[PDB]
Amino acid sequence: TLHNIITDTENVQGSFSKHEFQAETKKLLDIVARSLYSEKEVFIRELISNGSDALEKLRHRMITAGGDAPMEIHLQTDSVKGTFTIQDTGVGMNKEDLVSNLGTIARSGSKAFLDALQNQAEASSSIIGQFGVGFYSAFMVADKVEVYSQSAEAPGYKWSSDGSGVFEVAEASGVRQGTKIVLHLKDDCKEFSSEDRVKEVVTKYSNFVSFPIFLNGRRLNTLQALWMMEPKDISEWQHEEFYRYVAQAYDKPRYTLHYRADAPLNIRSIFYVPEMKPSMFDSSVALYSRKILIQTKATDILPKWLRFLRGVVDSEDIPLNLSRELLQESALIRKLRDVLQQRVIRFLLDQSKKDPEKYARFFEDYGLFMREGIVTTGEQSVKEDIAKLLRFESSALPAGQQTSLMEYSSAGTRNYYLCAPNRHLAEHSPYFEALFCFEQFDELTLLHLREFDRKKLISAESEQAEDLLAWMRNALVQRVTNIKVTPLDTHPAMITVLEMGAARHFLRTQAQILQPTLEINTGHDLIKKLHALKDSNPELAQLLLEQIYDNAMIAAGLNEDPRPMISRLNQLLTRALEKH
Amino acid sequence: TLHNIITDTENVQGSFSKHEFQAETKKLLDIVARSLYSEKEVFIRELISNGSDALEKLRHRMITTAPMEIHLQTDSVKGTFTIQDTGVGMNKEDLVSNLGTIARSGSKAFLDALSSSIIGQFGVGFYSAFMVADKVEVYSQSAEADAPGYKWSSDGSGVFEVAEASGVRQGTKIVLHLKDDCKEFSSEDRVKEVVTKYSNFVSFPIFLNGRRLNTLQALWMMEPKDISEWQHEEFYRYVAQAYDKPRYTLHYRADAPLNIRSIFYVPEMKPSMFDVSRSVALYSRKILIQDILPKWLRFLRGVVDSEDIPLNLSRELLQESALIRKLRDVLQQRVIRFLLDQSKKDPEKYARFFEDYGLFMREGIVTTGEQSVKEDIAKLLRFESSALPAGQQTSLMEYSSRMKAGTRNIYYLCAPNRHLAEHSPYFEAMKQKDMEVLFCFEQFDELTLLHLREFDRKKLISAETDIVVDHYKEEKFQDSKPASERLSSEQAEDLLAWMRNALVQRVTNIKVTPRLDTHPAMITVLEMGAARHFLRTILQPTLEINTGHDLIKKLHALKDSNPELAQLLLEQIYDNAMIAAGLNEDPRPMISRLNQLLTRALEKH
Ligand SMILES: Nc1ncnc2c1ncn2[C@@H]1O[C@H](COP(=O)(O)OP(=O)(O)NP(=O)(O)O)[C@@H](O)[C@H]1O
Ligand SMILES: Nc1ncnc2c1ncn2[C@@H]1O[C@H](COP(=O)(O)OP(=O)(O)NP(=O)(O)O)[C@@H](O)[C@H]1O
Ligand SMILES: [Ca+2]
Ligand SMILES: [Ca+2]
Repeated sequence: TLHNIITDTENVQGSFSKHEFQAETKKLLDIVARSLYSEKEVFIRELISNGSDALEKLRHRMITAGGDAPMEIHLQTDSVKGTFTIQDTGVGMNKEDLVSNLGTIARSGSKAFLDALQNQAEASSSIIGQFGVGFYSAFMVADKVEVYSQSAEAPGYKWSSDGSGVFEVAEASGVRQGTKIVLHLKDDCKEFSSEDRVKEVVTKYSNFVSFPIFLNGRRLNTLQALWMMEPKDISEWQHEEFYRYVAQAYDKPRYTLHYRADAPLNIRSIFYVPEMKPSMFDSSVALYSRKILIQTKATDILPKWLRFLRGVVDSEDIPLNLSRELLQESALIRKLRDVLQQRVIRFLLDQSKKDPEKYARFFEDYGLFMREGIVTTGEQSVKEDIAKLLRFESSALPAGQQTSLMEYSSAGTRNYYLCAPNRHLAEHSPYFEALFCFEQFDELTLLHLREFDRKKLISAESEQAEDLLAWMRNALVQRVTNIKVTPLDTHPAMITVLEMGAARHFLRTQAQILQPTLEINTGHDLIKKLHALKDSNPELAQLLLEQIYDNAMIAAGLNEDPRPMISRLNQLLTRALEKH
Repeated sequence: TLHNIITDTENVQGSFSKHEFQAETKKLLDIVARSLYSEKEVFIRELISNGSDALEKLRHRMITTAPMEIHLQTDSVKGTFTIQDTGVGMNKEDLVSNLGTIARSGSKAFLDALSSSIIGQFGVGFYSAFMVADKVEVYSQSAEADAPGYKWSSDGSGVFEVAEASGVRQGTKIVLHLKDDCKEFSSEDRVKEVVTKYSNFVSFPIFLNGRRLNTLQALWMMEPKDISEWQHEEFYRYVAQAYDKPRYTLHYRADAPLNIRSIFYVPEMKPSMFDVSRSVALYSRKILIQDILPKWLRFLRGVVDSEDIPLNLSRELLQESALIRKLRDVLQQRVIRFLLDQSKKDPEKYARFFEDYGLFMREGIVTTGEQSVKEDIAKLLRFESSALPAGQQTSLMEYSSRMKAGTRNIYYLCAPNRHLAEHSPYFEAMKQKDMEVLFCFEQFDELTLLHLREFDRKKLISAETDIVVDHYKEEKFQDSKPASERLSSEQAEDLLAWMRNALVQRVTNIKVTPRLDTHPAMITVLEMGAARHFLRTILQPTLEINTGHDLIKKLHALKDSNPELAQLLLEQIYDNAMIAAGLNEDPRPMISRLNQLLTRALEKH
């Protein structure tokens, strides 16, 4: 059935013809100035980053060949003339620099600058540009672009282009040291002559730019990149502020993890666990690089189960996509994710020690995420790492108290859980008579776990009544699957269930078959009464039977909402109080 | 107050010079190889699209015959990936011009207007081969003139050599000498994965290593009336990656505000409760792109194509998020209409759908800002009614249209089931009015109606709420029982006084109500729904008693004859009333109090 036409049949005949690749410049502009980014607004991000680079370069040159203005990014909107303007007080550009850097696509003076630095210099980690195309994103939104630039040298210039394959350059007077870029906005892009709009964009992408940013004379970016500062020299109130900002929330972080590492990768990061539990009516961690936003929802840096974390991750040597809203597929990113997952797990274990009470609450609220982690990830090594966070009750421990899976195993022991709705049902299991996982998805969780600690874990799964016994089976027909006697004290009866699967598959139903078994205490003065009132008062006996049964179901946690019984109970009480 | 440096002070001195834009060619090639596509694998998509273009160009010119296929071959030994197409090929000046020049697209200049089949556009996809390859060889036969075959060759150095060659078949063959880095693309299973993912709907047949791949019809682009039930079942299973079938299918086409070609399926399966806690493919020109639906419509599976969405150069991003919000709103409106239509066509089937997917409506209502969208979604909700018989579902619309002209509100009552609603103490009270009352039985119905607030400018008010408001109006309500069967005002006063002492710190108020019949008492709270919700993490509760009720009269009698029993009874009545109110905490602690009440009451029996 095979059909392949591919065959080694070709032979070159003759020689020569060496050619150089070329570039259709006019179309390449158009690509850059249109087809690169998801949203037009990104041109602000690009021009501010460029201005930041011009300031960073000035700062760096003055370390050594020191000189004397303030280092600032200024924005101005003109809604009437329909312009947007940005000015920096940076190194500026001479004529040669404008023709070269602005007039050549893919040429990056800032990349050249970066390559020539001592790799330890502070400018090494803060210069943003590398691709040599960002500036052309202005033509995304503008028919005319004007650049006024004064070098920090021994003549000011104006660079001008409509974005159609040509530009002009003339000498300019009255040009302040640095660079002024004026965009004559297109009709459909006039929203960028709106102050509120430009403000939105600056704070979205450029809020943590090193240098101060002014819009129409007013400072904006008062927030500092906490993730780049020394952990122990940050306050509790600053995290509170920063968390809220980056999480877009209004509560506190209940956990803060400030993780810096130069080690497997450059990592400057902060992670928060919200104080508030998430629920039925609901951002993630954001990815930055050199203080500039890449993704508000970082996709490939953390596992999926860790998405309950808010915060920030910034690497400076992470390979960026040309759009600067994506990462390139890389072994570094698959490692960073492995590193962050292990670091966050170690952090949460440390918290289960520092404050086991507090961790308990955190596992109530977010423990569903670990459970998901175990069921999803393929790596068996990792499944047992996440399983270190799980908490349950034990057969041997008391109620309301939990333990980790790593609580030893006590001699030969080489494998012991019963997933049940609640305590009372578990302690009365047939298969318990040989761990207590009361939470939902606990079964499915350990069923995917399969092993922990190389160890194992498998689903541990007088005669005066008789008439009464036989009578109740005639009243509660197809409600229970059996009725028996029991030696119970304060309770007239109790409800026990055999298969724990049958109890789950029943609470999800909002008769229902689960083969429930009702055990009766013939030492109770209610059962004693029931026996008598059987023949003495059949209609009162019926009411009292259904109550005792209902009561036992409630006490077993198999009747959470007793609304159905209230009318009938009221009737039993009046009948029962007829006497008094 | 202000600090602004920008001033209109720059003036041009003297003449200027004109310049042309230039390009750093080697660095642009670097960018395409290393920084343009976020995933290496899409070099396969780009080469296949390029080959598909060469075939459409041949077909077009073949309206002046030959076979028209795409061949992939993977040499694991030699570390080689090959693609051959039988299309229009290219001559020497075509090789030199189109392959040698970045951002040059033959498949663009070609567009003599009439097709919508051509994919090429940007002029860079071919160079995506250098993501994964040290060396690329191209063999191309122009198939036009007395034109020779040619071999184009490049190591990715910014240089390429061209010689004329023999035994070059009609079309183009591209050989990638893969990098040790990416030898996965000489794996047949791996290369198949990539074709299935991006190029599964390509027009022409694609063979991998001699086996024809199971490419599909792009169903969403076709005439809705020509697609059989069974064709939808198959496509559903493909796009959802499912093993069941659709219960609803919406094939939606529009040119109107936006170009839309889409298919939406609602699975026959109930959504997994685990998957809800933890959806639709987006295409252009038969090639896959990667929210578009509102989050509450994430239960839909299916596909969306729109020619108005512009692609980015990487072909993985969309380019006007105002366009997407517009598209999202249009689809949401259409899906709502569609489901309303299905409610009318088959109400029985829609009950099943509502029962299995209702939670998504409720979510969408609770999480929307815009009231109009809340009310749009709320059209999908179904309830029972005090007007209609048991079992019969209704909507807010049918409630609205039943409303007498003067009536200003929509009354509801939330209970577990019909029987409890019908015999609810809160409904007994509403029955004294002649207003219709909606009956809502799902867990989060009340929460949904609190967030909904109003519908068609009519306020949503619970029975329980409206019962409290009627206190601060004229009672006006007369007891169901005559004065003969009730406690005298003097015995009632005495009983309240005693009850106030026995429940001191548990109730704000105790008072009699004439608005009950069957029940001894009830708990009222103005904001009952809100209270009920908050309890799903004391109050200011009011207990209202029925002095015609036998249990209450007996309570009044017991407080003097058997005070301990009287207090025990009162505790259970208040407990009972809190349960009926849906305000009870753990009911288990009471079971002990109840058993010791029951024994002591049944003690003279
Ligand atoms: N405001 C400015 N002041 C001084 N020089 C500038 C300014 N803006 C741009 N330049 C120079 O022009 C070059 C080209 O900028 P651009 O074309 O945006 O590429 P890039 O910003 O360097 N890299 P990217 O932003 O990643 O595309 C920069 O590298 C600078 O050397
Ligand atoms: N297999 C082929 N057969 C014939 N012509 C081809 C083939 N592959 C490429 N070409 C020609 O070379 C041109 C350049 O291709 P390429 O550089 O990939 O740009 P593109 O395919 O037009 N657009 P995109 O894929 O969106 O970058 C195409 O537009 C065709 O004219
Ligand atoms: Ca440039
Ligand atoms: Ca090209």
